[PDB]
Amino acid sequence: GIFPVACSDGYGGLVTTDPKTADPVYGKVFNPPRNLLPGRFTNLLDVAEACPTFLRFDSDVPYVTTKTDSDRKLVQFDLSLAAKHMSNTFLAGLAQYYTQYSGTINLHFMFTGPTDAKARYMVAYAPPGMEPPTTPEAAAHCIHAEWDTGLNSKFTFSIPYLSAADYAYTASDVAETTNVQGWVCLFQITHGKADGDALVVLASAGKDFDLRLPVDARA
Amino acid sequence: SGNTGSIINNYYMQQYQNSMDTQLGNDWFSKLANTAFSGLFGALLA
Amino acid sequence: RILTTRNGHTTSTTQSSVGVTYGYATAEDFVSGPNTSGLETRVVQAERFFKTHLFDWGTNDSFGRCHLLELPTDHKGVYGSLTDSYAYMRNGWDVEVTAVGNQFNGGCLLVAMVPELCSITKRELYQLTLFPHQFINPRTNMTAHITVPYLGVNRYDQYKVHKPWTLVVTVVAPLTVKNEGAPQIKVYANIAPTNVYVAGELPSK
Amino acid sequence: QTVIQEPAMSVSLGGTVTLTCGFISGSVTGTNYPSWFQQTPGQPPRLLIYYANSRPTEVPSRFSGAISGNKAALTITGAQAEDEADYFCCLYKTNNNILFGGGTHLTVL
Amino acid sequence: EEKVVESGGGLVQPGGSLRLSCVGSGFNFKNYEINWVRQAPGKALEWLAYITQTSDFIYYADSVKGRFTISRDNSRNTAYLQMNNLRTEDTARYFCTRAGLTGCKSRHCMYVWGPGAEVVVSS
Amino acid sequence: TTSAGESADPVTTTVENYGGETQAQRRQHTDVTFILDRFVKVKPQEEINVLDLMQIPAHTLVGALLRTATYYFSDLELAVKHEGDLTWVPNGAPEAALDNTTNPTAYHKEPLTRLALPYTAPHRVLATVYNGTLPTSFNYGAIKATRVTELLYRMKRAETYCPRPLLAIQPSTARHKQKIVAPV
Repeated sequence: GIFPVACSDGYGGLVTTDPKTADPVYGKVFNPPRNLLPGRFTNLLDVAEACPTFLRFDSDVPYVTTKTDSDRKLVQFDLSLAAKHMSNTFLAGLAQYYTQYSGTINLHFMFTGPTDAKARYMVAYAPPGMEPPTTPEAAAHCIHAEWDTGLNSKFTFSIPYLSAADYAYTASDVAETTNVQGWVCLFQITHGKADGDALVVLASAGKDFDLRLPVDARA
Repeated sequence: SGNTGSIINNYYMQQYQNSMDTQLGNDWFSKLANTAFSGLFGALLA
Repeated sequence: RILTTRNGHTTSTTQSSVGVTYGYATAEDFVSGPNTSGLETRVVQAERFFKTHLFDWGTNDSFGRCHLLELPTDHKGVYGSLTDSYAYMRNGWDVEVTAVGNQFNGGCLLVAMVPELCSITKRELYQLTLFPHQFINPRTNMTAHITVPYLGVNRYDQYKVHKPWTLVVTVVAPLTVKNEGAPQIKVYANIAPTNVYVAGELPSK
Repeated sequence: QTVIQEPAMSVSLGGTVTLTCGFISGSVTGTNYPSWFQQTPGQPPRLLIYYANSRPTEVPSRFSGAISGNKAALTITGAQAEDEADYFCCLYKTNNNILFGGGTHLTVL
Repeated sequence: EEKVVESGGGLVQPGGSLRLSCVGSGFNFKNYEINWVRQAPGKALEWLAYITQTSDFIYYADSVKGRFTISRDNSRNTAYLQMNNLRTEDTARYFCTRAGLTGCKSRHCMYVWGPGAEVVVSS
Repeated sequence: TTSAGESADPVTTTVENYGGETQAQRRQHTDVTFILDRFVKVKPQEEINVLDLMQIPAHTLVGALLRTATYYFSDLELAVKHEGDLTWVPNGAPEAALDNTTNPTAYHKEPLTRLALPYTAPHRVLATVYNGTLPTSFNYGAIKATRVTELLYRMKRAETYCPRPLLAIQPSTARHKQKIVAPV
């Protein structure tokens, strides 16, 4: 009369990250109300979009400094989320726990010089396949944006997702000497009396930024 | 509800399986992200 | 960009405002919880501005120079009287940090409202923008205005043994004076409690 | 060193005197944050002027600070008998280099 | 009354080490920056060391960089100046100064001064 | 796109600024409830283990992502390897109660013991940081056995508030290099 079952082999072992739920032992517990608590966030990428975070540059500062030299390259950093320049951003903190990403990454440049310190900057994205540009003249052939400093002190540029595959690795491999996602180059086209002024750079996620394949590889 | 992956209703009642939530008397950062300013500010540059 | 704020019978007008940053909420949640048994009362006499001196920003201050202020600080007024005469209290904050220098100065300050903060490292400062914040940039503004609600583990708390909020001012870019800038900028704070509720009146000293 | 002060100055009682503080090569500006201290023998120095023009509440109104002629200046007007002491000049020049003057000995006749 | 007192001085053979202790009373030691200066007998003041509120920024004069070490303990309301490899040039009266005043929240204030501790380095 | 920058108003731009097209987003793997719903190993004490979610090491995925929230709420799940009988006690109860088997006691199963414990704290939410060392009431209770060898936590119905900084490994080189899995 008993309904017969077959205890299959290889099934039923404890797997972490498995969709099943455990059996209760303690019922009829009511929690204190949590209705309309401030600060609720349900998706970490919503926080990544809403809150830009500073990049890191030489000598641990969140800004680049105006250069008067012939070399107008302010900074040149790999597009990887494992880059040293992005190692202090919320976006990299998320990306370290995921295997793959895909989407636009937004950079925000805020000018903090005096009101009489006008400057003109260019930001360019160099895709993989060639040495990164050393001069703004060569970088003018890439996807780039130029901007002045004026009443509006912040300018936002969207680094696009350009890859052969649909998703790109968040972590870099030891054998890959050159970055597989290219480089972001920030130049200074010109400046007025803006010697020693700071351009503060922040990073955030774009509309189509996605992280996938969670992984725990220490931190 | 994450990591559910089951189409069969739970054997135990929700009263025992989970602690019940009480109401009194929302997603803030989704609201921030959705109301973010996009597009150009003034005229067109290039 | 003229903005005038009015708390109680106190007013504060600024002509270089970049708007008000509401943090974590635009309104207040429920104040009549089951933990007070309906004995809470509102004290509108305490919703006033009080002035404190944060620090003095100079060319000496490099990046990472961080100053903290736990908001339920020493208040010589109605608010401090409530703290000393009531067991449980609840309020949000309306903070106006002013760094009045000159439009010929450079650099940048970040003013943030961090819940449950006692100390912060330099690396974490890079993500200080995760909190309700504004930038004070002398080329464009000299006042940061942030409004935050009550926010804690409990609906009411004992402010003698817990400080829910911390006002944080950090130097993002060093101050530059050059020739026509102000030699130093005295950073002050003008803070107003909002929606003050008290419960459990204490005996006299 | 590199900070020049007058080695000694004399002022009549109730008179006006100006102690001066310069660099050997350069101009003293507000970015140097000049400070003026007063010291009597066997006593720690006490602050008279900070930020080159500001004085504490307890310091009398006789002492005034200014930046004139590319040099920091401490003016004592209506000097009393208590103003005879060594006056020192603190100047800021980079984070790890805080300079002090030689010290001017002011005597009241 | 806001005051600071220095202790730990005396006569020490050159090449030795000793630690000055600064104890402050009448104020919240956590909220103020600490300077260590010294004055040679008959000479002018010389600034030696500077430490911030949470010991995050520390600066030394080039003459005593590496030789000296400044630290603080806010729970004990104390500051410490450990001097190593002392030379005969270091014989002076050492002052612990609290940088801070009503309307002066920077390091260029140097308002509160202690009586100073004498250090005599000779052989 | 130019804006004020001083305000915290989000300014997110897209590639259509220079002729591109924004693609679809698939963000189910960064959902708070989904990502925190997985077992994480914690260091077990010999006999008595107070169930505090801060016992999760900060370098693990679950620990780090939990520490990104100032306040959190969740039900708890345990996977425990133990000898003898495992007794669980809600918070606010004396440790002596861990010797009484009328409290929820799991008899030795064979490989492990999986339990679903509710949120028993007297607070509406628990905090990862407290500006009062957290208060002793920030716990899910305690468990006791003859010897606990393996202990795993799993947050259920996790809710998070007030995001906090989340730091990655800071490399000394141009970028952080790792030995990524690849066929040999």
